[PDB]
Amino acid sequence: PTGKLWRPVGTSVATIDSLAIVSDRFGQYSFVNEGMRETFSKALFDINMWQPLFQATKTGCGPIVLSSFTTTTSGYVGATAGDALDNPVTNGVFISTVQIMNLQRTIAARMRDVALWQKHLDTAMTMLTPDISAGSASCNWKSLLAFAKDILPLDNLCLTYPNEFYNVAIHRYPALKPGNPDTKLPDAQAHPLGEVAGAFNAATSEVGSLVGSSSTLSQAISTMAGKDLDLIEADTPLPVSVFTPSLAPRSYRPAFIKPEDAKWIAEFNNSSLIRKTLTYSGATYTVQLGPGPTRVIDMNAMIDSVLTLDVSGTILPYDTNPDLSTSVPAFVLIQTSVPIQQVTTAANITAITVVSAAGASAINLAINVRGQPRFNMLHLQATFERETITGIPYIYGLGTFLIPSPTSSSNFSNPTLMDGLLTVTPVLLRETTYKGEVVDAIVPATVMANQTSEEVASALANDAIVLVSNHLNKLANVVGDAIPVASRTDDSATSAIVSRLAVQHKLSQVGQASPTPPDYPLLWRRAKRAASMFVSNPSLALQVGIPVLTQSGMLSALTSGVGTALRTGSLGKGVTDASEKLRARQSLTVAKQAFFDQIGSLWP
Amino acid sequence: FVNEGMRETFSKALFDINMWQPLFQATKTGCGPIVLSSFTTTTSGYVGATAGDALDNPVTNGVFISTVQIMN
Amino acid sequence: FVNEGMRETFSKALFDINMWQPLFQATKTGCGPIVLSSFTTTTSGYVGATAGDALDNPVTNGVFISTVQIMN
Amino acid sequence: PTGKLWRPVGTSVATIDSLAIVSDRFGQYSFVNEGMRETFSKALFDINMWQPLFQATKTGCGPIVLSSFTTTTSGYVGATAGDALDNPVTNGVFISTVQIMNLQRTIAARMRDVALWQKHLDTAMTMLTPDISAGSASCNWKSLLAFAKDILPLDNLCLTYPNEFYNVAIHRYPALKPGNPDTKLPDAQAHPLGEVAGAFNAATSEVGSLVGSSSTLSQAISTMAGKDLDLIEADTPLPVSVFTPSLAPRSYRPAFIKPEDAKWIAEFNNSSLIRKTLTYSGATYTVQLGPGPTRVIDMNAMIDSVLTLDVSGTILPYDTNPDLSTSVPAFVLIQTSVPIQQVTTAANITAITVVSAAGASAINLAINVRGQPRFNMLHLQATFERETITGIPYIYGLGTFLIPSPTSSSNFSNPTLMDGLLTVTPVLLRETTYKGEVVDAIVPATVMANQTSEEVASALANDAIVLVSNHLNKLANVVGDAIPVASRTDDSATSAIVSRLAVQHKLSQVGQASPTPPDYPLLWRRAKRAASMFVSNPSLALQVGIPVLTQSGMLSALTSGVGTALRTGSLGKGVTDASEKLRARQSLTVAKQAFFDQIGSLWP
Amino acid sequence: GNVQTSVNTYNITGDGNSFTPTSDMTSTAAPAIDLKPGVLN
Amino acid sequence: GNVQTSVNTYNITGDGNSFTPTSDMTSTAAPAIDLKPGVLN
Ligand SMILES: *C(=O)CCCCCCCCCCCCC
Ligand SMILES: *C(=O)CCCCCCCCCCCCC
Repeated sequence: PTGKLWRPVGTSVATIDSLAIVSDRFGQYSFVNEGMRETFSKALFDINMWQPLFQATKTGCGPIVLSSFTTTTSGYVGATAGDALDNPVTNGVFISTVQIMNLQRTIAARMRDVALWQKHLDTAMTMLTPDISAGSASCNWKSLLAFAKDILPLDNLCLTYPNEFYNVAIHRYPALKPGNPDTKLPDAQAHPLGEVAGAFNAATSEVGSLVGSSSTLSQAISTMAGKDLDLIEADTPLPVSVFTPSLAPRSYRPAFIKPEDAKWIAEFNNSSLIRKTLTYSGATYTVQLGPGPTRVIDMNAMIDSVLTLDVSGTILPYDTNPDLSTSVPAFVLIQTSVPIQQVTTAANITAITVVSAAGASAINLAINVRGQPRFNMLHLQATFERETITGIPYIYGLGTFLIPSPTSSSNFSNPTLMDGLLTVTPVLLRETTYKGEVVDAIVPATVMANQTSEEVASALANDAIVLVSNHLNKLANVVGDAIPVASRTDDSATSAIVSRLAVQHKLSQVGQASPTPPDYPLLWRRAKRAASMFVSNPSLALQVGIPVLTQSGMLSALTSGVGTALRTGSLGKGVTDASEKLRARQSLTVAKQAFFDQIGSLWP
Repeated sequence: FVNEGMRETFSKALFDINMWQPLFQATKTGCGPIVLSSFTTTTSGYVGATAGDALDNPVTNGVFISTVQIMN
Repeated sequence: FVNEGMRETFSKALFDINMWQPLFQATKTGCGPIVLSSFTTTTSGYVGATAGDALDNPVTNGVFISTVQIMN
Repeated sequence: PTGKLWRPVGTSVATIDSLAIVSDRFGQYSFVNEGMRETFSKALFDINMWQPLFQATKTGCGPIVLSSFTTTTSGYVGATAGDALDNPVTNGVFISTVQIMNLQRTIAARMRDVALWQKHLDTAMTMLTPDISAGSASCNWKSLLAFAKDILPLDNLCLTYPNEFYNVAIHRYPALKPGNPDTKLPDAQAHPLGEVAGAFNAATSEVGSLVGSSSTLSQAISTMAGKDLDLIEADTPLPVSVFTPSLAPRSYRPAFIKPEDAKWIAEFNNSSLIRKTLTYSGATYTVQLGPGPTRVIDMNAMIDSVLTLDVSGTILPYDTNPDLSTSVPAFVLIQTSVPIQQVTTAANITAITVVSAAGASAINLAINVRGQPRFNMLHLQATFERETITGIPYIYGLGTFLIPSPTSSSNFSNPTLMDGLLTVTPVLLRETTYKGEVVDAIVPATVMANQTSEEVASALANDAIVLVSNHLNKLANVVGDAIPVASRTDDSATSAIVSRLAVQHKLSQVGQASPTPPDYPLLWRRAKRAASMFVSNPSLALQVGIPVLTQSGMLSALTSGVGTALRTGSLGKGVTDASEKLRARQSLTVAKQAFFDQIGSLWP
Repeated sequence: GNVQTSVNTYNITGDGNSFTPTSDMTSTAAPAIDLKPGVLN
Repeated sequence: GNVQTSVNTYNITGDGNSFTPTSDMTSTAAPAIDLKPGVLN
């Protein structure tokens, strides 16, 4: 049973309506199921432990028995009259609301009390590493004590109550074994209150540490089910939400990104220059679109973000072409009639809006750093919005210069300030971008081995690629973490892949002389580096031309392997290299024993 | 076998559903409160992981849930 | 009052739903087969449209469906 | 109960599983509920009637009692073990499958038998209108008979069995009253087997006809709930499906439709001519875009349809400008760089595809019809598809001419064949079009009083307007039909509106001298023509500038009135003008009595 | 088509099933149930 | 907020209700139910 206890308000006959939460002057009795007593007992148990320090310091008020907050009522206990009717409990143990209040504020008040002392006991305990993980190692007690008698700073609490803290301590450190009163010798065994827990944390030499290897697994299992690593290369529309894209604002360096390497950025590849004009704040400036191609951020295929083009440390040659100086650098949109990459001359450019200029010309924004005047780090920045560009077939964001007077000097300059580190930040997660279009769902499998070397590094913050990369990256840490894809152990991961290579290379051999019986020693090893190359750089699985990894099978395969692989690790997964791991722990205890030996001499 | 703690879960899961009782009736979905005592039974025998070790767990009228039930 | 023919409809309607019994269990929705005899009653009195004419229809243990039921 | 009968297969105790459809050597007994016996009895009853003709002609096989196909089993009868458990029926009457087969093929075999005779009886019966609808009117039997003894063609069956058909007849026509054997006189009352039914169909002088007025109502009620007339001016997105658009291919006459009168059709309003070229089937032709504006079907905002531009009977002046002749007329798409209505000269037109040319020049397609050579009716025709125009910001469908050699003669011609009757047929109902955009849902209330006089007649086949017109049109026939919106009876329809005008004109009077107390005699009459103008031309309610009808209240109001109005008509709704209607029926019976009077003399 | 077993009295992939239309029994559930005001009561 | 009456023991617009957070009882149902392999069994 569970929930609050109910009782037949109509008396005797208890039906699915003659019940009612048995409330009263104390609040409502909620049932205390077996396991929920484990907690409140485990919590109180950790407080009772500090008994010797509560009396010493006259705080506290006696040991806290959980049997002081409960009661022994009886009735039907459920979550609702209907279902509570199927849990007739007699003399169960319930805790009334007003009690659920004290057991709370008591464990809270006492928790402070101890939390404090417990902190002093520690700066003194750990102040001599009472924990080794291979074999033993003593340190003659006299010295030890006479030593901490020093180190411990005058405001601890282990100097005001030595054997009032010691008695608390003995129950937390199975290192300190108190000398028995009637034989005046230790005990071999150490009996700290955490008897079992402390036994099951020792780094057992057979397998690393059960508490470790156990969690590193349940931890990975969490992720595997959580983010949705499963279904990682699913071939079908998936809401961007399914990718929980967060804290995702990637930055670049356009005016370098080739147009074909990333759809969201077209260029004005035209013969001559395209000097246009525009009255901005009265003054008339001339946008240039200089000698080179001047790659500009396209506006369509640009998920309403927060574009913030930073222009700093980048050269600013106002020294040579004086034409450049005087011009306030500024991010400006450019609506063109004919599609760009077909826009020849000025009459082609519909209009030009200065979405964000920089007050003060190019001769105050400068700063000489050895001849080559740089740009005082400043951030121009628009706030592009999907629909502010409705209808408008062609429009481009360009972080240019806005020259107040074009001249012969700036005839080979080309004032694109795009060489600066632009940082787009998708401000509306629901919508992603792929191959130049804005969508609401991705098709994972499509984005695999479909980008090129740099059609990946040039991805646009929160676009399929960047999403089908953030995803693999989780799955990449589950294998990297739990599975042993980094040793000659032909693990579950590199194993799922090997079975694909076989089934694959086996049918490609079917029909024709079949002169080559499948290899296997070579297949195991080829798939080992395939699974390994993945854990290594999760990204690669997106680039066209990557051995194994990019065939449709793998990944879809890998994950579902790694999947079941985590759901069976056992507990002693740590047996892997638990030999050198062990031998390394003995190595430490031998060096730490060496320490105790000095504590033992210096302070005799 | 449905050991003590494993009933805590299925009860804690069903408990969180029963809570929504007033909305199940309102919208004619659901089908009454889900008691975990509708999926189990009261068989008795030896319960272990293998004949060898199951021999040391004679349980009488324990509460087990059959496979087809562990399905519902 | 639920005259003979008006039971034909509500039965014909429920009949077309009971049919889907195997799919209701499979998918844990539904809540058992819907018998029309769960919404009615067996009252008895005079049943008409107005005191005057209801006086000429003494029905004993007829099958009537109460408003709140005609709702479910 | 209903369904097949089940019985406890496990015996005695019948639980929700110890049941099983009681099948066997005869099939499965399905229960025959009270009403379902009414049908099979009503069907057999109509066959037994023809008893005298079955014996006469040695066919048949005795009267068909429905009690010959059933049985008296007993068990639980439901649709499934679970629910059949709540219908314990004892000695119910079930019909086994193999029986449900005969009662079927018997009623079918016999039905043919009678269907035939029953047809002969008729050509003779109705061959003297035995049905009047006001007062009576006889026709001395001798004459009548001695008359039909003539007319009836030699292959009837009423001449081979006179009083073998007569006996069947007497039961279908309460007009023929047989003379009683032991008083040798009629009976006043006529006792045809359809005693009641025939009584309740007579046009009762108090109210037209119960059978009529009753149905004309249930009929309207069907529609009202069906199509979804309710919710007719709902203000919120509605799937086009909710409008069941079918059999919907509207035709026009572009090159006339103003661009602003219908978004799906832009025009090349440019100064000079825009002669372009294109190699079509080797030969090089020149698309013209002549002197005038040349309105062309825009491609975007064009729901992938089946455009079929017919060019017939329309002038073809190859007589004057010889330039026109020789050019094969053809529907051609035109992708322009700069948006049309901004496309000045040839270099602007990206490309031109001849989506469908007409084989043979303009001098074989002609046909002289009094000087002015016309176009031999022929249909050019593309099959535009939403996505075949993906990306392509500007593209237009144009049914032009394709001149093989532009000349001075065709300098004021302008070869747009759009003056022809184009017929677009939406080939993909799911997607509609509104104000130039393609959507999947309409917002009804939005399309009311939002189109102009012709922003309606220029609507594009299966576009919101055409959908929010097909809808009102149903609701327009429900009122036109059921409700009396065509008499001074201030009906439920014109009444729902009057209450809106009041509540409306009443608050517009609130605040300020309120010198005008609402009228009402003038409001009733104004709303009467408002509801009337609607029934009249349902469309109007879309045009901006229509009195009353176009205020947001009405319609949303009207329908919900007309709604409840139909759900209460009573049965005697026909009482409306049931006076002149009656007086007109007596008028007919007086003229029909006049007929019987001649049948009575000529053939004595 | 994976075997079920009891949920429903028939397996789909069950032994000797048989798709076979007969002009005689035109398959039909219950769509035209009458509910209009006068007719439902 | 239209009156209901019995469906549920409390009316929303009912007499003397009271929204009033208390730092003391942080509202919470049951989200973290443990089901992982080792822990569920
Ligand atoms: C297992 O599910 C394999 C697929 C066989 C049946 C799937 C559905 C197609 C056949 C329908 C049978 C029920 C009525 C169509
Ligand atoms: C009637 O429904 C009027 C609206 C008042 C309550 C509607 C929902 C908003 C308040 C929620 C109460 C339940 C938990 C939020």
